Amino acid sequence: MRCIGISNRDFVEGVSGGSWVDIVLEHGSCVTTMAKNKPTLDFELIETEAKQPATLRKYCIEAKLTNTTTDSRCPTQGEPSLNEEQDKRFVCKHSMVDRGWGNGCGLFGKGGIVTCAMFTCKKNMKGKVVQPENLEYTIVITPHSGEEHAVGNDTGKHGKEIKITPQSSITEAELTGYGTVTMECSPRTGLDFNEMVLLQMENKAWLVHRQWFLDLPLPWLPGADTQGSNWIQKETLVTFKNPHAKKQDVVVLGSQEGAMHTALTGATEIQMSSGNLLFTGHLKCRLRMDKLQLKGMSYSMCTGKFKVVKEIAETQHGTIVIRVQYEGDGSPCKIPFEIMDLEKRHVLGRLITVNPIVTEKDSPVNIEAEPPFGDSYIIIGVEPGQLKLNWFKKGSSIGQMIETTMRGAKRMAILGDTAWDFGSLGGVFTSIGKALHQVFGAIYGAAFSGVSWIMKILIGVIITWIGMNSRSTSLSVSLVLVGVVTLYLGVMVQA
Amino acid sequence: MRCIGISNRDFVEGVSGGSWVDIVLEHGSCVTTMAKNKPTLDFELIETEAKQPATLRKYCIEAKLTNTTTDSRCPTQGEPSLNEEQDKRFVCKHSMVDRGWGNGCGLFGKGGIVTCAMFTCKKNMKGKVVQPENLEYTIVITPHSGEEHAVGNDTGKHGKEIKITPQSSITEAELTGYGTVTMECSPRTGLDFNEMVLLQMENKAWLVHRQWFLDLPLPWLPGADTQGSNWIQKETLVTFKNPHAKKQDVVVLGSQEGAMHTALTGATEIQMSSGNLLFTGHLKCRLRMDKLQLKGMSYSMCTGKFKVVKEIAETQHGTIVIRVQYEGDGSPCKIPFEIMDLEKRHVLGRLITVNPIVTEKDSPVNIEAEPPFGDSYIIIGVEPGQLKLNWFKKGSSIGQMIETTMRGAKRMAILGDTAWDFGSLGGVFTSIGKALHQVFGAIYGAAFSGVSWIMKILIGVIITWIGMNSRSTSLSVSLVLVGVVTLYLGVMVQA
Amino acid sequence: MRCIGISNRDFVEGVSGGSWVDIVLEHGSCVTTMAKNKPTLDFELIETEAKQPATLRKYCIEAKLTNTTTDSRCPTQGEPSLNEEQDKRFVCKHSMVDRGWGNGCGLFGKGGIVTCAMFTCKKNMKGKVVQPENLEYTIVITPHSGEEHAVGNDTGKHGKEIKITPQSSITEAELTGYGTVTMECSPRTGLDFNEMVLLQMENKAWLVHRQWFLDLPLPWLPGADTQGSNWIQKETLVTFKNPHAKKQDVVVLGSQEGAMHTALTGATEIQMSSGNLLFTGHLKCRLRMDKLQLKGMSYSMCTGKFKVVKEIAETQHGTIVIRVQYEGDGSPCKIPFEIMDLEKRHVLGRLITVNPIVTEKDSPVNIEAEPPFGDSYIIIGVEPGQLKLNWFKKGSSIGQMIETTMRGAKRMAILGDTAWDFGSLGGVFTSIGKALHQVFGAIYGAAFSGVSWIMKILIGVIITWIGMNSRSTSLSVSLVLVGVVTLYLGVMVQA
Amino acid sequence: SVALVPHVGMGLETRTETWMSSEGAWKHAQRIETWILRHPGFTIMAAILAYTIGTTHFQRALIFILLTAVAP
Amino acid sequence: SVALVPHVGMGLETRTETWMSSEGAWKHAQRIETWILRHPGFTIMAAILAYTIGTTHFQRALIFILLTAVAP
Amino acid sequence: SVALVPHVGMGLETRTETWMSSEGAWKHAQRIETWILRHPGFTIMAAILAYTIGTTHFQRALIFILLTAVAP
Ligand SMILES: *[C@@H]1O[C@H](CO)[C@@H](O[C@@H]2O[C@H](CO)[C@@H](O)[C@H](O)[C@H]2NC(C)=O)[C@H](O)[C@H]1NC(C)=O
Ligand SMILES: *[C@@H]1O[C@H](CO)[C@@H](O[C@@H]2O[C@H](CO)[C@@H](O)[C@H](O)[C@H]2NC(C)=O)[C@H](O)[C@H]1NC(C)=O
Ligand SMILES: *[C@@H]1O[C@H](CO)[C@@H](O[C@@H]2O[C@H](CO)[C@@H](O)[C@H](O)[C@H]2NC(C)=O)[C@H](O)[C@H]1NC(C)=O
Ligand SMILES: *[C@@H]1O[C@H](CO)[C@@H](O)[C@H](O)[C@H]1NC(C)=O
Ligand SMILES: *[C@@H]1O[C@H](CO)[C@@H](O)[C@H](O)[C@H]1NC(C)=O
Ligand SMILES: *[C@@H]1O[C@H](CO)[C@@H](O)[C@H](O)[C@H]1NC(C)=O
Repeated sequence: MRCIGISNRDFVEGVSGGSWVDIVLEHGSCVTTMAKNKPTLDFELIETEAKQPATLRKYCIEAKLTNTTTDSRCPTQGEPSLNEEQDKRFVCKHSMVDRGWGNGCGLFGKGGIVTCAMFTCKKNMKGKVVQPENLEYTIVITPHSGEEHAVGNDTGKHGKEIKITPQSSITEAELTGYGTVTMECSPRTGLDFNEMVLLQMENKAWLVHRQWFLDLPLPWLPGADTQGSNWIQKETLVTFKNPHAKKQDVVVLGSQEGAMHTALTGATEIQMSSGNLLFTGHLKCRLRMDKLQLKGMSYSMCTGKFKVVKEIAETQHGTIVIRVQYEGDGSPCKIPFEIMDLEKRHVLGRLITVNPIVTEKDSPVNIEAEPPFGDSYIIIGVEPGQLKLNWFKKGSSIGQMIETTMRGAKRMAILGDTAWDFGSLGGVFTSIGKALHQVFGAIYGAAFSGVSWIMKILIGVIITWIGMNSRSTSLSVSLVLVGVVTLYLGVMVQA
Repeated sequence: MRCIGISNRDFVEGVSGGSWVDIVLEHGSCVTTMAKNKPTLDFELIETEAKQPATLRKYCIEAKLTNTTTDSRCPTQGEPSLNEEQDKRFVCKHSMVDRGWGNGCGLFGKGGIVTCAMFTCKKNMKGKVVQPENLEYTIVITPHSGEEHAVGNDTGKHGKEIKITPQSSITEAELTGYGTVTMECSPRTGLDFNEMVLLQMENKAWLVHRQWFLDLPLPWLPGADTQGSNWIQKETLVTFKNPHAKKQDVVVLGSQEGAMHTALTGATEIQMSSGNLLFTGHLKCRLRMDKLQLKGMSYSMCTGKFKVVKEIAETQHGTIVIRVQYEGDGSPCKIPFEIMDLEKRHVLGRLITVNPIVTEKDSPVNIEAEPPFGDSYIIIGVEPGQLKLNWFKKGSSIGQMIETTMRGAKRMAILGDTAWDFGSLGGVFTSIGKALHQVFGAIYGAAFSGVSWIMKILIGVIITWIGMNSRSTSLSVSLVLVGVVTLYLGVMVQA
Repeated sequence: MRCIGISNRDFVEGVSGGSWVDIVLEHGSCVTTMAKNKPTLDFELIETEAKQPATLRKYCIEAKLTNTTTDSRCPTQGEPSLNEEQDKRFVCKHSMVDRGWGNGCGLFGKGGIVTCAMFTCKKNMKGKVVQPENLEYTIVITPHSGEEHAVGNDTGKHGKEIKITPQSSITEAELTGYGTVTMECSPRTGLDFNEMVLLQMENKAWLVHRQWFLDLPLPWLPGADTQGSNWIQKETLVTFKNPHAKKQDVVVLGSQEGAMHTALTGATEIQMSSGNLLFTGHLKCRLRMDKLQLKGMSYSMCTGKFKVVKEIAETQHGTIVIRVQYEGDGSPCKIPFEIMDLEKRHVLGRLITVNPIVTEKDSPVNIEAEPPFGDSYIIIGVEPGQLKLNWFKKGSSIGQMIETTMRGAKRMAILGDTAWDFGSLGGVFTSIGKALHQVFGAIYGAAFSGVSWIMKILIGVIITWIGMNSRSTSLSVSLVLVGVVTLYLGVMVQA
Repeated sequence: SVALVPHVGMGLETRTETWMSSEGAWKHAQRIETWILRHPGFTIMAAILAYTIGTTHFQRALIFILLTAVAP
Repeated sequence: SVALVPHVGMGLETRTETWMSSEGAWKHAQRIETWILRHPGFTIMAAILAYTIGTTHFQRALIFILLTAVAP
Repeated sequence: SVALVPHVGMGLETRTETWMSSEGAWKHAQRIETWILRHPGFTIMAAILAYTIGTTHFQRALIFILLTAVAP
């Protein structure tokens, strides 16, 4: 149901409080929502788009020098002059050559020389900018009770494709047969534009930092600049050959395109072709599950004779997916699915595809559920022909909650304080857990901003060594949040 | 002749060594040369001229802004782009104005703005450098002939005008009746060109130096620049007006014709109207008197009845001059002129018109001589019909060596080490004092440059106060050559 | 509404007993006034006119010299005098030259000389003066009526112009709707004319200190004058040249325009080519708002179905302005505007455009309010189509307190004691603190006068340094009130 | 001349910016360092004289700054 | 050039991978050890200079790592 | 402006009189004296601050003259 097979799956339960729950969803990840009722859903952000951009600054990549001129002058009688120096297409400089009777002036000294060359651009790198409004996110809400061939296909229409703008609202979204799901999303706090530049080279694009983009040594040009002749920082792409104390010359440096692909080691690629399509970043959704029906109530149970047509197929996170086919008489009907033990006295195991249902008898139907660690049996149908299928979920332990702790710690590594928004108004653990994080995130910000993979590990080892050999029990304040956390974040960066 | 009546006339008594003496002559002053034979001559430097100057840097004095265009940019997206920024005739500024909905935007913030106006110069100023070659001094020599109505007149053709160049040589000057003079002159060492610039305003001209003229706050342009539109330092003659946060405007900062006459307080004015006529400075000559006849030697002595036709007038420096007329036969003859004391015992004083002579005629003659500091008879004939003329000279006993001392100190204040060039190669007592005076003038000259009238007096009081309150006999070296000499050079400065 | 996006806004909240609040409005700023149940108003002084000026003193910028006469005498025969020396449009100087027999004089000394030249102005600079009487102020009164084309719109009939003249400074404003408003302005205690001079050059004008104007070294002439024949200090723009103690001469010093533009640094520019329109200075106003109704009370609430026609668009000083359109029934009605949050909804956010009403249904209405410093939700409609919009606001937590402190400290650094007239009758605290600010302003004045950017910082660090070394807890004085205050003011000098 | 006495500390200042501001707000600090960088001998000699007069270091630095500032 | 300022610690980083990670994460270490392999003499000299100053054994290894890594 | 750096100590002086001596040789001290006669508060403050610093009787007067001379 567009959720099985994705490595990042992020089960969230509990629609407590009223009937809302905060979910945060990014592009690589999916989200599966469950409740006591109110059938289980699969949310995936699929697309970000910036509608109309406006260009900020235009850099040049490779250029061309023509009309090379020069003019020299006799010693101590000032600087030379040349009519092309009055124009700003022409890159110029002054230098000192040797002059004497051999050059045809006299006086045997160190003379002045000028050199000019017309700086014509021929490859252009332009970086655009957008405002946080008119920038929409496209999300896919696909429900469970999987029909024919819908387990993880992006192809096909098995859910809605509603869009969220900051012009928008509660964002009603009706599901056919189910109720109506609403999300009050926050597209402004999500990626934090106005420090973003949508950079565009020839056929590629990146999402770069704004002040990184403006501090870039290359000949630039305003975004409002028609007739792109008046390039500004032209001396960063030409260079002047004055080998001996004789005449100087101009040469171009060459294509900085491959030299920019090393500048971008750490920028996320977006695609600026037929639209500004971003496929990075997250979105904080306020999920509301007030009006949701189960689609399968007011039916009868089956009369038996199922037939497993696709096998048991354990998903990672341990959420097995079986596919059975019903043969019988009453075709719209509820599937008798249970997960119990060997001698069937206890029900152990949880059902994720809640209220499974056969519709249109000559079509298989696939069910997802969660076994416990060890032996657990799957009971499909009633007594004349039911299926009692073994499954051994590979024995885990405390290991599942150390994987949950590493997964939530990784979510706090990518998302700073938005990672505290999987809960439902936690108060005395959550509402302060944001706050004490935001104090520590602005201090971890601008103290490790600009350093790399290696330097965070180095400062981590240093600041845990000067705390490990400390006194007055500043060992804790210099290890448990400053040393070990910067080593962990040191080995989780460069995503 | 030509030098009686001009103040600060110098008297140099010497022919020693060969038959040469070193003299240094300025434009304001004059030099009188005497010996035991070798008749007394008068020297006046009347003219320095630079022949072919090469311009160095041109400065805009008064300008005019034309075609003011502005372009504004709505906030958070870029810089403004205006097509006249590409031409360096246009002066440009990026400022930042307030923009909101009320002035045609979509966001409330602080957007960019440019303003541009075409900088047109409309009155100039040009400084021209010359070489130490191709400059020609003009110097007038005139002998004490005692010619009738030749005392102090600049007009009239009484002396030989000779013109010296550094292309020249021994430079013979055959002045009739007396022989020839040769003047080994050093014009390359006199005023130290390749450091000064011949500045030129509208109708005046000064003599300023390079590292004052090059660093001027006016907009300039190179000397080798036809079509003088590309002014370089244009932002120091316009100003930009962004009063609250609304539109900015350009205005010309005004006219610096009378502003730069304040900057020239300390510069000597020259005359660049028809030729580069410098009437300031000095030059060092070596007069060689080895071929000077006396014009009156081998004339028989006179025989009586002279007649005074102009009264004895006392000059400054206490050297009287009388014009007498001769009646009697043997008209080419000498004159029995002698100044004796009362009682007519000793011949006192000294003649400056050495070998007075009645030149062939019944035309008057002029005689200059100095009396001693009391009463004296002046006797202008032989015994039947003499002329006894009483004369009294004021002061002239112990005030003469202090006037000579402080005019020698003023001579060492105006000139540098060159003031050690009135002597005829004293050797171990003159040629070492020039070296000590030029290393002391190099240590003293590296300091105290850029300071004025007041500041040298203040530093003289400070160094004198350190010297009067020191120990280890650094009192003397801290005031007798540094403390008091700085006070004296601070009084005698600003000539 | 006339106020939005100006970056110097100065919100005023509250009113004092009898409904008046005491404000000080300037030319840069525009004050927003908010009361409890009274409409919020927007005020700005836009024009200060000096109605009829009387010229005080005329200086000359450039002049010319004709009719040069020179007269010399003998050395002992006194001192020259010719009848151009008693005529007070000639400029004259006594100098002293060398005389002798070559000058046709006799006696060989230094004789006096005079040089006279006719002074004739050809560029003027008129300093006019006005009295505090007939000094007319113009203030526009623009209410926060949510109305199309109004927010930063400084044209049209969105406000009401009142005119404060010092003989009648009450002039209540009857505006349509909202009642009336009276202003008790005190224009005599403002900028303090009779000590300020409206200076005027050719096409520019400044506003200069009067005692500064009366001691400029430049040839002046009284204001009530017709013929230019009694220029007083003519020697400040001519110079006399006596080189070599030969003849002397006299020349003009040049056009003093740009030098005067360097003198006029720090003076505020006004314009007086047409009118005498000043655009600087403040005006203290007492705002009595008693007969000020709300225009839309006892209207009913809207039924719903709003739509946004222009988006949220946060202003500097942290407020937002939305423009909405209404479709529905019962067109004179109240917008149900609120700034809430998500679930268990609290009211967080103040409304600035108080009581927004719909009039003329097919025309938009732009509402202004302010959120808190995080996530906030704007709610406009009521039961169907409730127009809930997200908005995020950055910073604005403790940095708002330091920005308020820097607005009060800059406002206290520009205005004097008048900065205490920005609040509504504090009673003992505003009066006592203002009186202490008049004592400290009168002792800080008659000190630090004629003292620039740099010298206040130097004189502040050398009083902070001797504050830190002093004892008896004078350290808490010489650092606090005179040490770092003069550093802060010295940074804020040259506004 | 008239280009001196430049109307700085006269009061009369509002938040409207003045005639030649951010052009004359740093011109003394630019001509003083052009003058230092083209007359080093008086700065050295003023450092010796400033080091001689003055017991404490603060008045030595004060006399150095003031002696370097009185000369143009 | 623009081969420097490599956009590393700029924030902005999400769960999806960057432009060239696992192609630019170990290039600095392989570069600064290839430089050691071509230049042993500065490593010996930085061991000696790191050993003279640096009283403790943590200052010695810290100054050695810093002086070794600061020479590209 | 251009009216400063007034070409005062440059060498180059002869016996011939310069451009504006006897009008540019006393106007600096006259400008200072009329400045004191228009602004008498900075003279008292410079006297108190010059008396507080300078623990001899000479550098009190030196700091007083220099502080009086740097303010125009
Ligand atoms: C994802 O859903 C699409 C849409 O149903 C599936 O495409 C169908 O595949 C069956 C397989 O035989 C065809 O009979 C249908 O005609 C297809 N429908 C179309 C093309 O609209 C697709 O197979 C699903 N993905 C997977 C992996 O099963
Ligand atoms: C300077 O010399 C000139 C030239 O000898 C003198 O002019 C002569 O004056 C006499 C008597 O006045 C005339 O008879 C001559 O004809 C003049 N000569 C010329 C060429 O004009 C002049 O008088 C002298 N000036 C003085 C002594 O002051
Ligand atoms: C400022 O307000 C005036 C009127 O109050 C606006 O002028 C009107 O503009 C509309 C166009 O939207 C015209 O249809 C009207 O005829 C105009 N009325 C006039 C000229 O009296 C003006 O557009 C507003 N300006 C801004 C920037 O909002
Ligand atoms: C550059 O040289 C070409 C030579 O073909 C000439 O046609 C062109 O005008 C030149 N460009 C300029 C700007 O002069
Ligand atoms: C300046 O303006 C005039 C007319 O106003 C125009 O003819 C001329 O082309 C302009 N100059 C430039 C360089 O555009
Ligand atoms: C000044 O010279 C002019 C020139 O013709 C003439 O009017 C007269 O000689 C003089 N005028 C005076 C002194 O008023």
